[PDB]
Amino acid sequence: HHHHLPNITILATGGTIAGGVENLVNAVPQLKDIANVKGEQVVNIGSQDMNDNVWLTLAKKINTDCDKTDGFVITHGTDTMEETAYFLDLTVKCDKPVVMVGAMRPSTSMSADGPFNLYNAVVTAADKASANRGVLVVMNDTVLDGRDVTKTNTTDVATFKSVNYGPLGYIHNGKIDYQRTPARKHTSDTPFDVSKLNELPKVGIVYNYANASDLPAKALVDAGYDGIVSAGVGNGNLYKSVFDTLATAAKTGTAVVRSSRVPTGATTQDAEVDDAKYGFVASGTLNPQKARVLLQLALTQTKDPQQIQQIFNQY
Amino acid sequence: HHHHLPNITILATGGTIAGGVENLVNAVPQLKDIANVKGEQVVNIGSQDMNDNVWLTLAKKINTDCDKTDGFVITHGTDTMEETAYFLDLTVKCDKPVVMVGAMRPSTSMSADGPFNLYNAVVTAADKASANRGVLVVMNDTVLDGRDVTKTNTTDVATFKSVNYGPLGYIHNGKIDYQRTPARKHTSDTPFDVSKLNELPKVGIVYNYANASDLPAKALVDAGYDGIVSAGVGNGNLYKSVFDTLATAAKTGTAVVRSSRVPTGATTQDAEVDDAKYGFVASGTLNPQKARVLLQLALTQTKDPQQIQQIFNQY
Amino acid sequence: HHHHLPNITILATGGTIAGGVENLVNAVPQLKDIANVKGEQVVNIGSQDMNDNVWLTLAKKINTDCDKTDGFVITHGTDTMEETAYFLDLTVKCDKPVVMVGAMRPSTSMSADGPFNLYNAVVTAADKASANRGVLVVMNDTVLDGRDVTKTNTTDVATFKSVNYGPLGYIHNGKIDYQRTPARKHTSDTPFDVSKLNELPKVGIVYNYANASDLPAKALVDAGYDGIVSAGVGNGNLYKSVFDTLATAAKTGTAVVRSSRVPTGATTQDAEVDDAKYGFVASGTLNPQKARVLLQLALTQTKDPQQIQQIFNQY
Amino acid sequence: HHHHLPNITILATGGTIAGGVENLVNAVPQLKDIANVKGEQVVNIGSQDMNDNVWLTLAKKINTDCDKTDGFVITHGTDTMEETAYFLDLTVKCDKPVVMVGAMRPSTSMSADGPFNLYNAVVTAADKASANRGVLVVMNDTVLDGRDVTKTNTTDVATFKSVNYGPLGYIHNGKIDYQRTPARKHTSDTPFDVSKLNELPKVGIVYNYANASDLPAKALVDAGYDGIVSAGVGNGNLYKSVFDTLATAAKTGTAVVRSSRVPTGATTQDAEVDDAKYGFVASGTLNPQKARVLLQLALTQTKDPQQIQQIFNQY
Repeated sequence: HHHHLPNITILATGGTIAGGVENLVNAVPQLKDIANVKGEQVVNIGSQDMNDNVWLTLAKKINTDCDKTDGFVITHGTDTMEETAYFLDLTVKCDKPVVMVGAMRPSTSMSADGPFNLYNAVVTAADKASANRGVLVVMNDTVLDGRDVTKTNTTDVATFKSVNYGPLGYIHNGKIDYQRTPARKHTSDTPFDVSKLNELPKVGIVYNYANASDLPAKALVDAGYDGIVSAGVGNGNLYKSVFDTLATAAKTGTAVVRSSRVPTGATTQDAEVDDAKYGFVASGTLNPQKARVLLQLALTQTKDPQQIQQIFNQY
Repeated sequence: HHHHLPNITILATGGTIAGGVENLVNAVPQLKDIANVKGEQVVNIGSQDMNDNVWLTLAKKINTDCDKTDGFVITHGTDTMEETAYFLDLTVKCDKPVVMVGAMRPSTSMSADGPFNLYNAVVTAADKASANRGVLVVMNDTVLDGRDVTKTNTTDVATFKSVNYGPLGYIHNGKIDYQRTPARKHTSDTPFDVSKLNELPKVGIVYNYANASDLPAKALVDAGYDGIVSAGVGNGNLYKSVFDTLATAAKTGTAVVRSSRVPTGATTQDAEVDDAKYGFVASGTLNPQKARVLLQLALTQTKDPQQIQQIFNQY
Repeated sequence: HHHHLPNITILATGGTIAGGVENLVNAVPQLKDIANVKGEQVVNIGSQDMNDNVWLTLAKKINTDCDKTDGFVITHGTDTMEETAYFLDLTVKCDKPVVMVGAMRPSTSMSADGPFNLYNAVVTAADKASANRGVLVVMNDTVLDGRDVTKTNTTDVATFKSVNYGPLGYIHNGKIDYQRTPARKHTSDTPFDVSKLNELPKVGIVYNYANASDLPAKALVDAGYDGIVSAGVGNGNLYKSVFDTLATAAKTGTAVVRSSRVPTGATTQDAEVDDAKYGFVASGTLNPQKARVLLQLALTQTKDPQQIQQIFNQY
Repeated sequence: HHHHLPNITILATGGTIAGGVENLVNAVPQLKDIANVKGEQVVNIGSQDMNDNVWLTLAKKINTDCDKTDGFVITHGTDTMEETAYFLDLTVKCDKPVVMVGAMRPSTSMSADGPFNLYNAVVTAADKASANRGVLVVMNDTVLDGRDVTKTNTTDVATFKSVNYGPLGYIHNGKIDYQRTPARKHTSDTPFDVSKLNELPKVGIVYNYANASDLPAKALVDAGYDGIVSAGVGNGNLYKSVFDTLATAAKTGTAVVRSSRVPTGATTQDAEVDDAKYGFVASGTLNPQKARVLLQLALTQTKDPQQIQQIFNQY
């Protein structure tokens, strides 16, 4: 028995997080002890410039290249890693671990976090126990589900947290103790199939706050947007002028999801917004940016609010 | 020596939080043991409909009626209580405690939180030790500064937290142990004087996220808005199309503040956005809705970015 | 079809949490809308006086009375609710929901939390979706697993949190959205059978801190204790004098578990304590009081350290 | 004007946190850009072996060497850094910044945190704005007061948090934005003078939990201990057998402080323990290990419970 190591594929979307993509193994020599790593640059953007085209590219590349590898690590900027992770959570049909990883400090800074995050992302992708848990994010010693994971602090290396349901597992000395898995349907259990798409439905986000102008919302309407996500106040409430515009849009063919600017907690049914009455959809624990991801994919399949709510209740 | 009680004024902005405003003392009989309470309905709105006119009304009423009372408790909806609290923090010149209070459960529900929150808000307003600390929010046994306080959860009675610098004090058996006070200048130490205003500068908020449309921003520009606040990704980064529109607006007379959709942590100077170069202002720990409050008031005094940054560094 | 309600049994261990046990339904009339409630006083203690005899009594009563009811709610003091919940998690063989509930404010105080907590505990016990999740604690709108749940604050109504892995579900308008379940084996999947015991193995807890005396530990040894749990510093380290006494006890027939005074995070293997070498057991995420529960039950089955570690790796 | 740098003194208590003490400047070359660093090894222990003698040594060395330097950084193990920081907070009379720093990962590990923590500790010690704030801990980009700071997680680099009152400031690009300072009296404003002591009063900690044995407590009594700190359940309650022993000890010349095993929140007066009646002292937000520090120093000045409570109300 040759003691052989998993084949792990690193897909890079941006700059390096340790220190080019072919060189990652010399940046972090301990990688060669836990996997056989192949690197490919897919794109080279800053994740604040993340977009629908890169999401389609990643989902098709992983889906196409699933047989060629034992698992995937995606290097991504931290700003939108929580959006890409959820998109891939819903669209990846490969049944091998996909793990996203980033760094909150530059690779050339004192105590750069990139290198060890990358080690732990590879450990996670290599661990047969990581399978069947959806698309993961690995940051600061912790394995996080792609649905709940979010950036909680602007600068902290410990910023990534599953703020509503907690992490799946912690990583110590290259081993994971998993104690949870996401109940919401992901990966091969969703009907979201993007293999044949080169665009996604147009979904935009508007913010609520005292004195909020109806103009951003009206611009998305006037633009024909397929859906709008409201970053509501409190339990997904809307400023009277925004509510008026969205209530009109919902009765004239625009899908409307009520989310919350509030960083934890569900936008529920049965609070101060009669959703049945307005044709609205409640986002549950999906924050605006995540709610947008699911609304875009819900729109690839249905324009019916009652069917979108069911999708927001299951994924 | 007649053992006399402080005179406390309750200003109501909405529905009751215990159970009309004249009746609050029968809703919470223990009030009569700690103060002499007078109630006045100032407005009756849901706080998701909160606006510039109500803020002007409250600041002038407190400023005008300062001599008539020992302190103020304002009953307010939870959705925008963190915006009103910061506006009053910057605009109140009365040197007597102003405390804001709300309820996360209806007054008629099981275990309604309104009644005890109201008791604790009155205790806080009555406590000579509460003076000189700015405008406060009292929720869930805790005294919170108006600057840092925010709603962290959609439904939890413990939702209000000073997420960056912590609470000022905790409330047990009608006494407060204060261990902190806000360092940022407030109340009588700000130059913000609204006594003679009946409108505020037009300031709107745009959200960043993958594939973000430039259309909301362009609508605020086309509308002549005095300022725009960016709910950035990560450390106040902007999606390339939003950045393009805001960079143009900043060089053509629109004040632009970079904040973060990220619920804790500063939007700093000296990260990936050269603010000097674009004429932008970094919001620091001010979240978008709070950053809007300070930008509106900064605009009552100056249109100069470098002077707005100094204001964002001091208040 | 008569629309019939579940039969729910309330077992009381102490004073009332709403407002005697037969009267709970008049204290909270909305109960009659979701269940048929029967009350029994099992004991009447304050939970700071909680002990092995009450744990045996509850596990046998639930195990014996499983067929007679659709589920159980146990009213318990908050101080040790996290210990009883874990003991019942490991020892209950009934496959019907057992939910523990308490109150952080007296039933006669303003905004008493007891009543709604009790409503939500009954909702949880009634919900067929609550089955197969182990023994639960329901506090502040949240369903918590008995293993991870702990009291994080001395006075806050939101004190109960699953600080390492998060809650199982949130409770809104009498419905639960479950998104997690505990992976560690519980209830019918443990070998812990207490049906025929009237005592438990003697297990005590010692605290680490600078200058810590070896005398508490030596008193537990001199007393013949079957095991000792160390409330370690950091990653389950011990003060040199405590370590000396425990290292001696471990080689002379005393089971020794290293836990942490640190309120989150695992006491891991492979840090600064060679456990193999000392015959010690690492507690993982079990805090001292929880680690004691599992060590006591591990000792009903085995005295072998290597077998106790396996038990601490599986339950 | 030669642009000169502050003189900063590093006092080491253990192994290196970057990579001997004279070599720290080559381990972290950016130090030479912000200070003139001198290193001295005072002791070389692991902080789980921290003790009264090292505390006396550090307080006298800083007090004696105050004139010789612009500020101090102390390298310390993380396990007991929160105890030493509070002892120095109460005993240091130097009016120059003393900052404590540690590392949660070994200096030779991937992404070792030591180096940047050390940079930030020096920045903090160098910053004239750091003066008059007490003894500080600097970890993970954050400036923390010595009183409230505690280790919240066993392994996380972000473990150090001021869990009750928040941090004093955050550190970005070598600058601090301070927004708070501790209200409790520290450093030169305490009467604790240890200049002439070579021992401290004997103070031990006992843990509460279901079925807790009275034997640890009895061993501390039988040993003549000057005080005992109770790691209570909930709001500093005690298991009936522990309470009996402590109630006896308090009436026979042993100082007894009720703290809480609960990791946040005050052990209050006026809950379920009549402190006046038992001659007990409530620890407030002081956790057991911190409460021990203040009780030991309170005992250098007074044996009177009512005077110890006043000390626990002011420091």
